[PDB]
Amino acid sequence: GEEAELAYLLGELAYKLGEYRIAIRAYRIALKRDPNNAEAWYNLGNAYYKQGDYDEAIEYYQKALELDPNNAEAWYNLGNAYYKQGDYDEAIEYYEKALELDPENLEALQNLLNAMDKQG
Amino acid sequence: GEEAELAYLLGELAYKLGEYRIAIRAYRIALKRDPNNAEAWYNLGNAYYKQGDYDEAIEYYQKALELDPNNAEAWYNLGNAYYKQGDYDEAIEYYEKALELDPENLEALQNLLNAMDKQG
Amino acid sequence: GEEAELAYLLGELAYKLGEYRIAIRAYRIALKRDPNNAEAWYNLGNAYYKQGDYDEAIEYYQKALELDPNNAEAWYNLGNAYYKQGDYDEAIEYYEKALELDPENLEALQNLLNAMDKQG
Amino acid sequence: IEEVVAEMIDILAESSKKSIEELARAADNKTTEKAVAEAIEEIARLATAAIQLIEALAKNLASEEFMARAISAIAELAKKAIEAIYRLADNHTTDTFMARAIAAIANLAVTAILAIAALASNHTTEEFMARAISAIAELAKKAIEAIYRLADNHTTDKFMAAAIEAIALLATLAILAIALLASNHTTEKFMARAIMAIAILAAKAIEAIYRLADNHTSPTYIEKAIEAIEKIARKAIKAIEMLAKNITTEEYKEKAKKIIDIIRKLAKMAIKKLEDN
Amino acid sequence: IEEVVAEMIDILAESSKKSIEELARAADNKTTEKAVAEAIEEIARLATAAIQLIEALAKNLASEEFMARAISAIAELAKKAIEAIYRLADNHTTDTFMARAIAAIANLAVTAILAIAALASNHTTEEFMARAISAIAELAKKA
Repeated sequence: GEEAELAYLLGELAYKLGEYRIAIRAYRIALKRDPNNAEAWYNLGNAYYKQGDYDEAIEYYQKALELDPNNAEAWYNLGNAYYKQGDYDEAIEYYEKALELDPENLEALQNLLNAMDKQG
Repeated sequence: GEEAELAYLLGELAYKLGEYRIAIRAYRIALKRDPNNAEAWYNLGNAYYKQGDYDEAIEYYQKALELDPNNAEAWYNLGNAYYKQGDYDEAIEYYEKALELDPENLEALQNLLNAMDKQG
Repeated sequence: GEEAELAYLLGELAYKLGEYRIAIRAYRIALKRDPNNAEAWYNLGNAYYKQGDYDEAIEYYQKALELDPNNAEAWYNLGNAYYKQGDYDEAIEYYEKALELDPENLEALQNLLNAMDKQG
Repeated sequence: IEEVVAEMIDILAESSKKSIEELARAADNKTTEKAVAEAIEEIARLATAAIQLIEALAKNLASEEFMARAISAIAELAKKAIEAIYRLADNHTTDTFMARAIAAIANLAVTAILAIAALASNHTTEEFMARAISAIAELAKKAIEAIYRLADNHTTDKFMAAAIEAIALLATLAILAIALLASNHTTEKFMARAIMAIAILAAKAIEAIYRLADNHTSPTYIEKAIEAIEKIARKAIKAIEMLAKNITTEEYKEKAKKIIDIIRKLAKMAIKKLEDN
Repeated sequence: IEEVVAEMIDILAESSKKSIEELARAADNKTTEKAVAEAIEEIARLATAAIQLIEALAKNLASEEFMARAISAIAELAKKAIEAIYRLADNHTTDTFMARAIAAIANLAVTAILAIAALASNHTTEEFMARAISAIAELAKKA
């Protein structure tokens, strides 16, 4: 619906411009109106990630991934959120998945090894 | 309603980015849909203040304050708009009120004294 | 309607900020809801022009002009899109029209002569 | 006769004003730090001398309308000398001879103010007194802001030190000069105006001092600025109280009290912010 | 009122005294003959000006106790200016700018003495006169 499209666009614009708080509010609307927009779930998770809101970022990344399991960036960011919270076992699994989807993600690989070291 | 939330958000974003004209148009919508949002009345008044539209800024600041009498910043800006129009008696009263709410507002205090001098 | 006003405003803001893709999406909405907004037809055409999408820019400029034949800037940009596509005969006609409306448009005049040379 | 004396004053004032402008141009036309220093010292020296010569003749102007002209001449010379020095010093920056610029402005401001007060001390019309007060405040305000700005365009060092002390000294003297002239006022309307003139000047002096210590977040100056602020506020208030005591009408007595409380609060906030830095 | 005038005098005197001390320090902190010459000339110039400003206001001090304070302020400024010049000149020696030091001291002593006498000429108490005399003699002896 037009409402969802406007919500999406406002969220995306605010997101790009760094006003993540605004983007969050707009994406909640976009998703309330249309729960299947994986992009909003993803950008919502990123908007929270950017604020240090890692638990929220995890929840939203998981939703985005259920809708789209091939989103390597979301897997990567999911792993990063787990990493930031000290859950290295989870970060490790998600870095590996991001890498299976995108073997060129050097940072995920480097972070995988670092997570492995921190987990021990 | 979602319409009000989008209107609010667009107004706020445009406002932050300096496109006050846009913000005004968006806030008029936000308030038409939801007249009780003191924040929109306030930001609307500021958006007009920023354009030199002092009579409008006064009207909207007054509405914001009726909804929220503790908005020291709005009292301050109300006083500034009166000051700019040469109505020092009013500016004086509003600077004093802003100061009662926020005694740390040096600029309001300085402006109070200046207004007192201009009023004579 | 409020939906059209929000669509318009979002389009305009994104447009000003250079996110033309966003602006296009928003303007399509604004026009779907209100087909008579010449400004959206015009800004839509510009948003496409800016992306090298000259055929789209031509279509939308034509619509804007049917609604408002006095939009010298649109005539100018229409001529530019034709020029970019190598259709100098059309660019020539539109530069002349933009100039009749605005004789001070030096660039249109210069481009008129250049188009004349390219057409031969 | 008064015309003769006044004419000599106008003549001297025009000459000096022009010489000041010529020196300022030479300093900008020239390419050395010394050109600036020389114009600053000569502008200040000439302006000082011109003012003194004017006072020397102005004292014979028994009729107030001529005295008013003499005051204006002094104030105008002082303003031009200050602005000329400011411009050269501000254009120059590079922390070279900037202390001289600050001192020169302050010294001229003091000279001019006291000269005005001296002439002003000999007349009786209330409006005239108010004009003299206004002229003093005008000069003090301009000098303060010129000094403030110069310190910001040099950045910390010792220029802000000079500015803090210069401002406090100037404001204090200006306030007292006002209080002195003001003590001869006959009505509350005028006494209240003098009080306000003091209060405004005090507030500005405080803000300038505050800003210099605040925008450099520098503990050395936070301490000095605080002391200067307290000093200004105390003296400003005492001057106000002296004048306030001669007010017999409640509307004005209350206004004066509000003004005093305002000064104190402003000073306290400026201090608190500097302490927190 | 006399307090107002006297206060302006105390203010000016303190400022000058401090500036004199700063110039003297700069001349000793610095390593050149010119630093000494500049402080000597500036100390003398500032001291002279301060004294003149004080006289200008001091003349309005109808009450003697304030006049006495003004005289003291002049004398103190003169003494500090002289001592500052002396120290710099004495530390410097080497026959460079020493004539300036001598002249500066003498000129300040003259200025201060005459200024004191000028203010003193306007009062009547005998003790005050004696104090003014003492101040003059003090300055002359030190110089």
